[PDB]
Amino acid sequence: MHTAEFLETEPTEISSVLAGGYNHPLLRQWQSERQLTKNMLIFPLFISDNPDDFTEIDSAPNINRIGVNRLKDYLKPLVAKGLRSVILFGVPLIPGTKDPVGTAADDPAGPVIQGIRFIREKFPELYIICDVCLCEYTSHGHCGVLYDDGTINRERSVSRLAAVAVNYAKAGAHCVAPSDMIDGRIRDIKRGLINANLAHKTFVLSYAAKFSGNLYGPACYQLPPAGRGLARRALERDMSEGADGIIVKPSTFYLDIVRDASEICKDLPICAYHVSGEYAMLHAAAEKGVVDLKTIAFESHQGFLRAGARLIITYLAPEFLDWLDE
Amino acid sequence: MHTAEFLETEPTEISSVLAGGYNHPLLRQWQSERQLTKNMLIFPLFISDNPDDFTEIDSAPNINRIGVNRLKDYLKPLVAKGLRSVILFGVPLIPGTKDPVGTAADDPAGPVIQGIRFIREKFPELYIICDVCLCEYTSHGHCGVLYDDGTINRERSVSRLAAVAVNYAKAGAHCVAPSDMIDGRIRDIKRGLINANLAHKTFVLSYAAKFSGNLYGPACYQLPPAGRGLARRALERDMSEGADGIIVKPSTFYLDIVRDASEICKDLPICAYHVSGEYAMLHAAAEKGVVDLKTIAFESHQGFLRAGARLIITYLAPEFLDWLDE
Amino acid sequence: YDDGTINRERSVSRLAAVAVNYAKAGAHCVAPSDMIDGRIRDIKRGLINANLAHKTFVLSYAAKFSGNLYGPACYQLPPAGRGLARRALERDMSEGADGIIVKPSTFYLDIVRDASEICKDLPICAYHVSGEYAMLHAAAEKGVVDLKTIAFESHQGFLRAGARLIITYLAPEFLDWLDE
Amino acid sequence: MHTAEFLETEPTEISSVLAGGYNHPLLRQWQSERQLTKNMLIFPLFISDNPDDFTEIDSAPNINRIGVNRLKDYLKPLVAKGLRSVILFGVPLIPGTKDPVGTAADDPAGPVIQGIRFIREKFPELYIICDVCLCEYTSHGHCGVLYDDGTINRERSVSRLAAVAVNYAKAGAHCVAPSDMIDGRIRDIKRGLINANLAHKTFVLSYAAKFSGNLYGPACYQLPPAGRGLARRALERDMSEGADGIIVKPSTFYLDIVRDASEICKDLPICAYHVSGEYAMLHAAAEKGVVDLKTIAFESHQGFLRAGARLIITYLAPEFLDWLDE
Ligand SMILES: [Zn+2]
Ligand SMILES: [Zn+2]
Ligand SMILES: [Zn+2]
Ligand SMILES: [Zn+2]
Ligand SMILES: [Zn+2]
Ligand SMILES: [Zn+2]
Repeated sequence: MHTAEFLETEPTEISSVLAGGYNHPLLRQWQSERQLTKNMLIFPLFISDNPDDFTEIDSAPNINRIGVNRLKDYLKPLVAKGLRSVILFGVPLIPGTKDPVGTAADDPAGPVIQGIRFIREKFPELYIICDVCLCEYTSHGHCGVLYDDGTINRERSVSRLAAVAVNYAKAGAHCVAPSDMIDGRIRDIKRGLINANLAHKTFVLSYAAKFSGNLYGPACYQLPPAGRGLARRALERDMSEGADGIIVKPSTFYLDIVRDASEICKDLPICAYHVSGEYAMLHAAAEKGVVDLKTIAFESHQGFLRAGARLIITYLAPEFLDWLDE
Repeated sequence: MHTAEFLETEPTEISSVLAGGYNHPLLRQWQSERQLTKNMLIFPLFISDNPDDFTEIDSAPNINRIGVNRLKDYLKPLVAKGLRSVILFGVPLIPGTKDPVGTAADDPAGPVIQGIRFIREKFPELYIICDVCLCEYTSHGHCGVLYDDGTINRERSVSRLAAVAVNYAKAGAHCVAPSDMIDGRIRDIKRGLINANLAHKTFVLSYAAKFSGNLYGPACYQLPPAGRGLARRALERDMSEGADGIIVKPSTFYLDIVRDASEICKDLPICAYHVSGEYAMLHAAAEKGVVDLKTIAFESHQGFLRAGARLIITYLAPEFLDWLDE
Repeated sequence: YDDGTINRERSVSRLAAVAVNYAKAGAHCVAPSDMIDGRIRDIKRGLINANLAHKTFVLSYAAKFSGNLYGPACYQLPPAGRGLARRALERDMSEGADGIIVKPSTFYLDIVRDASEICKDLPICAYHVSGEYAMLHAAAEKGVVDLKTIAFESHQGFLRAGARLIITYLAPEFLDWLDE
Repeated sequence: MHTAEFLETEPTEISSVLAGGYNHPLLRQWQSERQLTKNMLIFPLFISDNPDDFTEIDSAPNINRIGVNRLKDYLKPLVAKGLRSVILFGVPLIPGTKDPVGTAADDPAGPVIQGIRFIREKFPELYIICDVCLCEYTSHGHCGVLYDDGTINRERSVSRLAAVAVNYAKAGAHCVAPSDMIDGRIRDIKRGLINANLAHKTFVLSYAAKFSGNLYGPACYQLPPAGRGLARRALERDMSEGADGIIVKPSTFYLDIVRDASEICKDLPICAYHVSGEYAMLHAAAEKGVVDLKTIAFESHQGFLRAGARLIITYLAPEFLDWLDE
């Protein structure tokens, strides 16, 4: 009858023995290239035209569309818990603001520039980052100024984006993150900051590698998912043009790209961006009990760190600010 | 009143212009390091003790636990559609088979060895891969032979695993995939195949980098998620010990690791493993409409390819065998 | 040896035993600091034979230099010995070390940087030596510098140089300061 | 009872044997990438407005603030003992010289330019290096020309620094060492020397990596201690902009940085700068008997050499000029 067979083997080779390196819970921390701190997280903020706003957005999120009047009660618990940075997204709702040139982009009385002025007065501890694009301010909804019924007009889009970027910095934003993906915008935004004498105090956080996908919502310059060479050339371009830091978006599905950015842009801080759709997919899976949210969030976020990122833009900051306390 | 500002800029630099490289749908295929073919997919198969079985497993899957008697109706549509490989997982259910030495592992009349004998007679076109471990055959459920109430006994586990591996090859399995993660098993399995004169015809598909996570089920040698250095040393060990191919599991959350394996193990075929929990998380998200399954499956699977893999073990093969037809 | 040098064979054979005995008594990790050629291999082999290899982290003092940092005033690299330090780092990893130590640290930051590239996949550890610790304290009391200030600078230096672990006599303090 | 245990071991491997390489005192010299010569040391000199000066400064030093009238008796013993280079630091004391534009910086009758004229007449053997900055000549004490109650005005500071640098060279200084840390100063100083036809005879010794710390005194552009990527990009910038040599300051606490500069700037002479605070900390420790000064000075200074430097700016030159004799 069937009996357990045991082949004979040679003595163990030391080169085969890796196990003494990870056997204790502590050795598991010892084994990581970098550990998750609270000053690494960056919380996205969606500021509304309506100063009293605080409207729930939806997918699987727990994120809102707040207004300058509710902004102080929302950032207080966060700041006290250790939050050190936020990235600003303006959401102009008033019936007659959006246009073909994204005019409302640097509107001194828009959500963003008013979000900046409020934060720097009530939370001078917070590092202000601002997303730079025209998608949310143009009537068409594209990332830049279009040509008559066609493609994006590179020259006008960039020239426009440089202005918005310099205006946020002039209003007090410590950092501008351009997310248009339009060729050469980093150079013009950097040159514009230089001419505006704000280059030495505004960190240009480039979304160097922003891919298109089904991670933004079920269903303009944007790398195709298989585009690794373009992503690498875009990383290198953006650093040569002046970027002081780089962003990879999405992150979990593009970990190899963050690893590439970690070698191409070795001397610059890399940032991973946990996209709404990834966040909303972790939440869903969680509720369907396919996985445990806290468990899948630490795994996913340690992945950014392991892949090479030292900064993470995520909608899970509120939570993490809790969990890292533990 | 607020008017759109447009900074003045210098002429465009050619080095900033990448866009001519991705503007047409075709250029998006042109831009990929490698494209998804049907002979790249590997379908996992769970073979039951009960020869008539065909029991639905559950998370979000559409995968079953079939028996030798239903195996022909299940692989027919698949094989005709282009499926070229399968990886065998035996599931011994009979009330008195599991034990401390995983005796039933190479049981000539077990699910696996009978799954091999059936396939090689009804589908001699199919490439047979077999997972090699003792977790599913030991009373304790661990990946190897334990010590009296303690850790895993390296020597006995490996000596046991080498035997199971040589027995599957002797039964006709073209490839053995060891997934124990036990130090030096690749060497003993390779030596054992050599002594059994089966080394020149059995491809050792090593699960070189198998991390522990919440991707196997909501909630033994296994790399910790942040363990990049261990993963790299394990990749290099396994190739020096004889692996002919490598597997990274999970895949989507470990794309940077597949990218590392693509450089450490450059001359060997890399394989990504879309884990049950990732599969079950794509399905969930899909049904909650956070994303479109087909869309999120192509994105995720092209990610393996972009990250460096040329083979993919996924539960989405049935589907892909359809989609690639289109 | 009788009135002479160190007897490699007996020293190593002896050191392997001590190392396996600490592990058998419950020590999670053994750090060999003799600097004697091949001890890592025998200590690793001995742990293997004692079935304790998979649970004992061998933290090798791969690069231990001789200096005036141990006390005012046997295998030990000479301060200018960079090539030996690099070959010793590589030897110790091939022989089984799971982690590496560089001692001293502040005066050997370039060596920790070298270990960070030679031993890239292994945890590097810096060792703030008694004499460095005692020199930071002295300087402090003479007001040449501010202890907390010079301790963060020096210890961030280990981190910047490549270390992810630090053996220091300033832990009590740091356990306070990082709270802040 | 407890008896000495001796495990049995295998024969020694040759790859384990390094000891035959360092067993004799001579082999310890043989083992160094480079040895300390006297023409490697650079002695800092602090020249006072008061021509008869010779005021002891204090920390732990033995360095003074001399004046042109005492300069000949001070450099004589040094020069005869082998000193070949000095770096000039002007110290304007007269009650109404310092201002917002560092006007006195290139004052033809200031300490520096008069220190240059004196040395080139009494010691034409000496290589004259001059520190280039405005900190010691501006009323504010900052490294450059400020903006109205704010940050440093890049454009005016650099434009000013280029002039000072060209004026020292025009007065006879063989080398200018800019220590402001202001972005792009090397390029303007190099361009200015070119336009002044002095580029082919003035060595630009850039303080490429100057970090801020508690090593200058118990307690403007300056890299933060953990800033390795910035230090590396600054090293590369400065060489592309024209630096002929590089300086890393401080040195002992930044040995890894000198090692990085040794690879980034491989074809250029690297220089370590033993800072006042390090010098003053070696002296203190010495007097408290924590260590032996001569012993700790050779160790520390051989460290610069091992780390990659071929030049050392230190306050221990007088001593070394003695010790190397032995
Ligand atoms: Zn946009
Ligand atoms: Zn669009
Ligand atoms: Zn298993
Ligand atoms: Zn287990
Ligand atoms: Zn200065
Ligand atoms: Zn200052």
